[PDB]
Amino acid sequence: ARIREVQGDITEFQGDAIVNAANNYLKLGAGVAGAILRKGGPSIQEECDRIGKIRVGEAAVTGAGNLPVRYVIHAAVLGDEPASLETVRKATKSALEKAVELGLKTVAFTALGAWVGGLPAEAVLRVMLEEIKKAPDTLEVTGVHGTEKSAEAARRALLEHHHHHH
Ligand SMILES: [Cl-]
Ligand code: NA
Ligand code: NA
Repeated sequence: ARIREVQGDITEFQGDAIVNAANNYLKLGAGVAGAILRKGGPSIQEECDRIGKIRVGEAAVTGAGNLPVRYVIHAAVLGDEPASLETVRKATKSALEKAVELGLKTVAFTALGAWVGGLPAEAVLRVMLEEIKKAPDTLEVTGVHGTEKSAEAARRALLEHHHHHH
């Protein structure tokens, strides 16, 4: 695709949809995911109840409640099975396919939060980048970080990718 790394509150992201690290149970929990449920409303989590449960590595889509976005894409990285880079690579790949299917234009990823979870951050970020760059250019993606520092670190990675890809 085409990604832009920034520091912000994804619940403030104006666009079509936001993407968040999830557990295949689709049960919204800690950190920013909670902000989502907080800003969005009971609609989000309840949509998940109805949807049911999925497979780690896959993603599911719900409304965004009050959020400025139309949808919330839930990439499953842990749950019935332990999380891992391939669990991230896959989950991330599905999240994108979801948006494509929905024919979306703008989508933001929560950055490295519930995406790491014990794994090497520098690694997660990279496998996550690569997948995003494989996504259709009809997609304008934004990597939103809580902290400006990580925002640069992503920019540093994003640059390393563009370098060895001529
Ligand atoms: Cl695995
Ligand atoms: Na979380
Ligand atoms: Na909304």
